[PDB]
Amino acid sequence: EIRPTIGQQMETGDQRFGDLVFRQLAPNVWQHTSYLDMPGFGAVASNGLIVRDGGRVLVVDTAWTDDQTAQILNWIKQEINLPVALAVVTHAHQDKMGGMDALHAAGIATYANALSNQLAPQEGMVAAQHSLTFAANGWVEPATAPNFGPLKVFYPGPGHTSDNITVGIDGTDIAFGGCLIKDSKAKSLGNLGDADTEHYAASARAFGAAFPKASMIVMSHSAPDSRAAITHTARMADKLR
Ligand SMILES: CC1(C)S[C@H]([C@H](NC(=O)[C@H](N)c2ccccc2)C(=O)O)N[C@H]1C(=O)O
Ligand SMILES: [Zn+2]
Ligand SMILES: [Zn+2]
Repeated sequence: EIRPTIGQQMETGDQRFGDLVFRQLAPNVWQHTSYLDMPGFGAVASNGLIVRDGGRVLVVDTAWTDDQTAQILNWIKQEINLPVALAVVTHAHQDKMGGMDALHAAGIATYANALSNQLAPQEGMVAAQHSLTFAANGWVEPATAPNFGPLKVFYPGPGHTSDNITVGIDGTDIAFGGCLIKDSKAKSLGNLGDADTEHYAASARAFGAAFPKASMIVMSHSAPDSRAAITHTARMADKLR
């Protein structure tokens, strides 16, 4: 059993598949978890989502690596056996975009914030093949997110990074904060090296206001939590100003 140094542990309702862990969150939503083995430190878990939308599947975030991301695709093939229409990746760091080449090799259409695509080559990442753009209030421009089904993409403002985006799952009470949101018991906001410490608090609160009726908040490095993940993250971020 993988026991990560950073990230949630395995509990009841988790399926180990190869090097990854999968957890069903709703009838049509699963969390994927992959692990970066840091020598002398141990495993760092990172989470994304898999959403079934009728006869097709949608993915939020890659795993840390191409091979792990190919394992996500293998899990989808075994457990769902429907084609992946597209993936949305939530900023230009390894935990979220490290596996782009596996998605591209599989022929899956990839989407990211235009700014993530512009930053990708500066972050040792491969850009997504399509760029999302956003309104002044953070909502994605719908012409840039064709046929996204239940994925409702929201740019909350700079926080964990300047490019971080978030995703609500319409038809459910789930919203995904990626690395912007930390859980209600977290002591740290994680890596602030690329963060906007001035705007972080407002960006965390904007995510909450964008999906005001989401009761299950999914994030990169903890198990799904209540809305207290949002409010606690914002309270920690208030201390940065
Ligand atoms: C879990 C992290 C502290 S590391 C991860 C990310 N870092 C990477 O993906 C790096 N490539 C990395 C380098 C060394 C060890 C682990 C990750 C970041 O900088 O936001 N997201 C951070 C976070 O979400 O706070
Ligand atoms: Zn990051
Ligand atoms: Zn992260």
